Amino acid sequence: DIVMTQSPDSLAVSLGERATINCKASQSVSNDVAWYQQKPGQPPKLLIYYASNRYTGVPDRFSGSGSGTDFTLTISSLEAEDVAVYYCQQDYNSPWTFGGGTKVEIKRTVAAPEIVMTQSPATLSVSPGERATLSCRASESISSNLAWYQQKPGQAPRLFIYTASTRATDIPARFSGSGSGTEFTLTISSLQSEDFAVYYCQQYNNWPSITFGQGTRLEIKRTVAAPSVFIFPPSDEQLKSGTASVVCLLNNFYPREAKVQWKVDNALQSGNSQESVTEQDSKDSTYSLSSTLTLSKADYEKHKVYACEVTHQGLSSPVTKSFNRGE
Amino acid sequence: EVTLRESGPALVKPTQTLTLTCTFSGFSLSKSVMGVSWIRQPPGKALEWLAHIYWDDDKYYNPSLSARLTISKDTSKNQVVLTMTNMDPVDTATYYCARRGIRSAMDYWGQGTTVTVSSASTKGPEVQLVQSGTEVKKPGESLKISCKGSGYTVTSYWIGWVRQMPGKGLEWMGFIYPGDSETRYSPTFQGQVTISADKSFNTAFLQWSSLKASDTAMYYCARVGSGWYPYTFDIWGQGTMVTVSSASTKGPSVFPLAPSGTAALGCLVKDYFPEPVTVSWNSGALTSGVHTFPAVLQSSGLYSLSSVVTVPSSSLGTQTYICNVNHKPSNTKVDKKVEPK
Amino acid sequence: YFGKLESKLSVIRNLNDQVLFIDQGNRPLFEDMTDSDARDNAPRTIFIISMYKDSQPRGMAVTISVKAEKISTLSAENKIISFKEMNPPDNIKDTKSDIIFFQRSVPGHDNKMQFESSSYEGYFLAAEKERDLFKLILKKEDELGDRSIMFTVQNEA
Ligand SMILES: [Cl-]
Repeated sequence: DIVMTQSPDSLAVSLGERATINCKASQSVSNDVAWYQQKPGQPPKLLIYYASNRYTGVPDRFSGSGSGTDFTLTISSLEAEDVAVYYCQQDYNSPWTFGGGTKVEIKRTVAAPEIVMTQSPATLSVSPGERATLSCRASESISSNLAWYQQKPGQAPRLFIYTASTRATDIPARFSGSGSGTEFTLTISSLQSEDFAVYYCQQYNNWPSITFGQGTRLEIKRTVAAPSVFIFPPSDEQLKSGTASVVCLLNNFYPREAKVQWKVDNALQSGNSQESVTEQDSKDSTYSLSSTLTLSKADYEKHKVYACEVTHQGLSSPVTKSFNRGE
Repeated sequence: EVTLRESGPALVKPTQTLTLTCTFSGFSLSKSVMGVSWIRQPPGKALEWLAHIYWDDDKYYNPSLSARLTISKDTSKNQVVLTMTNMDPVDTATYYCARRGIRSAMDYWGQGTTVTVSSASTKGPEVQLVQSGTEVKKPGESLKISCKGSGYTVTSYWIGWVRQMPGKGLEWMGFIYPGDSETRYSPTFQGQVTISADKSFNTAFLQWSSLKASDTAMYYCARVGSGWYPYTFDIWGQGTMVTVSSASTKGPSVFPLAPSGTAALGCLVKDYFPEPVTVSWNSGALTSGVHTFPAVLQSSGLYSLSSVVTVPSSSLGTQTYICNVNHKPSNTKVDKKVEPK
Repeated sequence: YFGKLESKLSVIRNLNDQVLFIDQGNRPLFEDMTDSDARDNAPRTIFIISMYKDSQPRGMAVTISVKAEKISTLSAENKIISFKEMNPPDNIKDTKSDIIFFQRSVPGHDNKMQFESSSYEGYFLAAEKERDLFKLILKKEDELGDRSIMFTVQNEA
């Protein structure tokens, strides 16, 4: 089939200005191209036929040009009523085909510089049953035009507070927002397990010009817990692939800060490992970390001692776990 | 004056046949050189020409749909009928009849009739936004994602699009008023994306003409409150995950993390693309002490993940441990027994 | 331009004969109440409808207000319903205003009133159900003319 390609997808031109829109046919279509205008809730309306012929009753500001492959629709002086989607169509060969459309918009007056929202601290460690105080600062006065959203891992944000101090639908009384002008606070009293999440503030002082803060993550404070360290040599199955992965597990620790060092025959490994950390555990409030050292089989076979050294607040001195290849 | 008017069922069940009628005035099919076409407009897609009729039974069909299409004329009636066989949800669209006049272009069009091809009702009448599925694309490809509203007057509330880069915050991209397609782009996203809507289908869209790897993010659509919670985002869609990468689909290699009070064992799910992969232990029977880690993206462009379990050291040798790995994108399912070497 | 001519205490009922009322977070709702219940639930159910003289009749120009601790006026800015903390001004400059609504009788429907936003032509106040609760919104109604645009206004001195 012939493919009609329209560009751009959207065009913004100031009122009384010239709007030019393009259509490229994938094969020659001679001059058998039409242009249509479409507005919401309405069918397409014919503007141009045979590339350049203005349909009866169509204003003189619309004109069409092109032959063979490249086609153009021009609005000489954009009017408010010209805001619509414009489609090209070819009649040269069956099946008759249409382009994807170009939306034409009015170029708006350049918006005032965005209000910057600053949230503090970036992370908050607080105990269940205690009180958390989340801060929000606006770069200029936003009156009471502020909202608070909570966001849990793998979920969309949810509105908690609107107009700086009013709670949304089914928001517990323990949540309380306050502030006006420039300084804002979200206070969460008697913290429950479900309250630990990321919280974003959003200003809407002069909507549509909205901005969000970068958020504050609220994590469970619990007693220091040293990790249980385990080292895993590569399997023989993997070795056949010409690659060797060595895995180091740091199981159920607290706080999140942990450091892993890889050593191959006492040579410190740098830039050849990757790690990932789990979300805070729902039962014990701990973290776990997994680090993988990648080596070619040839490098793996050339060495003997494989070690991962672990530094954590819960350990008085680093914990090393190792194996000798072959043993 | 010349008018075309279409009529037909709003709803058609899958596999059933759709029958649409075009009643026209101001010209005769038999006594003229004019013709009548059927053209559909799927929400968020190009206009698609289906079938054309000229007197006397000179019928033309879209080659891709010919098998399911029948354009006809009742010899008496001022009507053109379309029958479309074996209806599928992909056939959901606004169906128009249009007149091909003396200028060869479609000079007159009907008001349009929306046709919905749906199995049955599932989820409602709650206020919600439902976004289209996970997207995995190559750089330079174009992409259009959707957000369908239901349980409220979708036409009458602004919908916003929000970007969330991995591990980052919320960035407002733009708003759209579905009733009239009025748009308000963020200065950051103005000219980078196009926001649009299909009023009849209560759907808003976000699109890119040429994707970049830096477009990799979670995209949310959200309703802007009116009356209650004005100007806030009061309702959110579940999000559409978009991945832009030059990497190609590849199922993982599953490797044991062979064990040694407490013992640790696991599986290494290596070199797959794209995300996600699901990992289970003992067909769901083992959950206590399990840690399935976030995947890491390697320099190769492939992901790698590990799933570990801490078990009683006495259980090894007696208790069997299997990790069940499923990578739906490549249709790779692996059950790997993990035992002391 | 507009100039305040008088205010009036009023109970606004929707098509289901439910009373409009504003709570703590300026949240408009519709509830089944008798007029005595509405007087008893004042000042959440009693609206101050200020009538204005218009330099261009379209026809009855009205602002709709409610007194909590302070006075808040019904606004239609950006096609969004909100109650801004302010008093209906004695005089408004332009022919269009976010707070000005044209109140008219609904043709062929004895005593029913419709409120068109002066800022957005063809956009009327209407009532929609949000699963269980009925709520107030702005909606384009010159094509649909939904029954939900029909309100009755009862005086309460
Ligand atoms: Cl028009």
